[PDB]
Order: sequence, then structure tokens, then C-alpha cells
Amino acid sequence: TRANKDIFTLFDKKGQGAIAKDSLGDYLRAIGYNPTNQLVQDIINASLASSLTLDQITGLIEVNEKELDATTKAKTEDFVKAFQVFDKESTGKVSVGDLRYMLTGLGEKLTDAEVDELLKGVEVDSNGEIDYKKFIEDVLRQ
Amino acid sequence: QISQAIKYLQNNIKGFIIRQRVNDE
Repeated sequence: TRANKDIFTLFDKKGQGAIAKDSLGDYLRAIGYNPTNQLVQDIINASLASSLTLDQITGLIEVNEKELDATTKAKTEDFVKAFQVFDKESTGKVSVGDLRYMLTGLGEKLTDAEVDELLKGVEVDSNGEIDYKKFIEDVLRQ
Repeated sequence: QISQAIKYLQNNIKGFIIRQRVNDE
């Protein structure tokens, strides 16, 4: 369902007409889905060489339309309570340090590099704080 | 609970990171 929008070529810079099977998760992310690594594995593990053609990937997406589409339905309200845990004065803000803590120390533990990449364009105020509702909105924008 | 909420957010963050990267590329 989610269109390629010429993204496949960025994953295949070596003119193979195919991309690494291990790149499938990131490809799915690039076109608009938000799969867990587990979902990616279930999709592949279900004729699938070390690579996949665009047509093979499109076939996989059509078969898994509902499950992939289900990864794009998150709402801001799903995450506010989690941030409120780190909101000392109930100001709607969290320190950049606490955000890193949340993301690298809890849940699936993102890497410090992933958090660096995430925060590259995130506004941090003069108190080292981030408006988390605005942050969530940015992360969830399609 | 927070663990579940954070995991769900992390999946979306991974999505966001890749989409920003593709834009930058």
C-alpha cells in the first residue's frame, strides 16, 4: 500500500535490481511503516537468495497489509503518560538527559547513536528541556 | 505501564530515524 516513492534505489545503490534481505525492515520503515524487528522476521520467515526484488517486497506488503498498516496507528495519547513519569513539575517538558535515559535504558533500549540521530532536529530549550507533546507529534507525523 | 508505551514509541522512533535519513539522502 505505501508507495515506493523512489526509495528502493537508495537501498540499492549498486544497480542489482534487488536489496539486501537484512535491509527489509529499514525499507519498510522508509516507506512509512513502523514494524518491530519481530514482525519483519515473521514476514520473511513465512521462495525467499540474500536479496529481495521490489516486486517480491511489494508482494510481501500486500499480503501483510493489515499488520503493517497496524504499525502506523499510534496516537499522541499513547505516550503522554510515559513522559509524565519523567515530568517533575507536570510542565509538559522532559530534560534531554531524561529522554535519552528513557530511550536507551528502558523498553527495547535504542543505542546512543540512534538517539543522537533522532535528536538532531529536536528543539532543546535554555533549560535543556524538550516539549514532549511536540516531540511525539513530530515522531508520529506521516 | 511504561515499558510497553516506551517500546511502542521506540518502534515509531526507528521509523522516524529512517524516514529522516532517506530525506537527507
